[PDB]
Amino acid sequence: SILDTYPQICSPNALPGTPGNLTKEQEEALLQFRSILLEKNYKERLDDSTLLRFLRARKFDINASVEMFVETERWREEYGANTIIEDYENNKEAEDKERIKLAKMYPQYYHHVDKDGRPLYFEELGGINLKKMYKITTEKQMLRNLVKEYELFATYRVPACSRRAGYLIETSCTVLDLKGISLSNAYHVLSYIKDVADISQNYYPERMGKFYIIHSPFGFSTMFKMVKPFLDPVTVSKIFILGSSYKKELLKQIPIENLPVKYGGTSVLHNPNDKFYYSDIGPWRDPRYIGPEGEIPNIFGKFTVTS
Repeated sequence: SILDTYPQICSPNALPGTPGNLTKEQEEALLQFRSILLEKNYKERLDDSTLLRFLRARKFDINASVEMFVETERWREEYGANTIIEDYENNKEAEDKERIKLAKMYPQYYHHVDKDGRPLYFEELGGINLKKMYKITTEKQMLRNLVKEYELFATYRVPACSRRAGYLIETSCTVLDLKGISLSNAYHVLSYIKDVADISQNYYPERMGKFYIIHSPFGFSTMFKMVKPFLDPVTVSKIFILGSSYKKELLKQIPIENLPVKYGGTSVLHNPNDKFYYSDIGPWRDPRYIGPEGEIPNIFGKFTVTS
């Protein structure tokens, strides 16, 4: 299997409960957890990385972890997550056309990695015109896009970044740029944010590495109080709302050469005419780190910037 072509143990200096950094009791819980799922006849996604993510999300309470894993398998099957990349590929032409329309208005792109080797993810909400967005896309479509990325993240980005880091990478480093948004719109999209939180927390536990929110307007703390209610304790702890010193905070976690110039870094596209919202640069593009899983599909079609 592909799991054999990249590190399956995290850095020895990663958080507790991660692959290769278990206590005796955690190691035993894992074996018992996998034993129960095997007995229930599950076959897929029973690797240490996956199972430990569920165990951590439930504090190694085995039965509560089994319930969570069982529900996730059902959901993946009913929602179509198990074939989402395949389905996308079978209709690439059309999906890419739709994707390119929203790219400039709602930038979502990966750009290298943080200091621990985690994929560096950026999203800018400032140029979003809700009226125009509802006219060209739907919330369900965007949720689909989210689920597809979780799958792309696991099959392409993780193996590549892990081979480059020399150890298992299970999470990402996300930067949410809120410069230019209206709190008004923020409140208007609460239900969508709630849907994102539910998919993430229920079916993709422990995928959050670092989550920074920069350029948030005054009074964002108020609106965020509306969001915390449906976020789990661990999720909140991974979210950091930065102030005017955000650049110094980002530079502690991200190599300056990987950080875009406008965020305090020195990273520039090889062609200062390409747009960051059409880019997908990272280890998953380096032939030296791409394995039997093959290279990740190009989300922005012919426009996809791979440098």
